[PDB]
Amino acid sequence: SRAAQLLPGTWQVTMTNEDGQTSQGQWHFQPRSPYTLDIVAQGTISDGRPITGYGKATVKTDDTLHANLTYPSLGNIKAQGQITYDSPTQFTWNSTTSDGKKLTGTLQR
Ligand SMILES: CC1=N/C(=C\c2cc(F)c(O)c(F)c2)C(=O)N1C
Repeated sequence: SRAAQLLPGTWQVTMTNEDGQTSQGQWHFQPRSPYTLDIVAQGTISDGRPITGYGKATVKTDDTLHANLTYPSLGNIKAQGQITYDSPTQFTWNSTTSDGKKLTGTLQR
């Protein structure tokens, strides 16, 4: 998977959520196997809430992975979504939180 092959390391993450907030931060990827990478998440939401999270991305196809994250700094809510390749330096994030809220964003280098 080319997508999985590009992901190792640090990406700048920006998101918007359903409540009209934005977040800025990073996702750090660590490959674990040919199909899997671990994630650690750090950032801030526009209302001041700090983001501390972690999770795992699993290869689905050449350009798509499914990722589950959990966020101890956000009352342990979770997020499940797809990481899709856009370019060697950009991925897109489309997910739903465990509160049923839509949460999308981008990964950039
Ligand atoms: C920037 C950023 N926002 C993240 C998560 C996140 C952002 C939000 F705005 C949420 O409402 C929420 F539930 C999770 C994340 O992991 N990073 C790195």
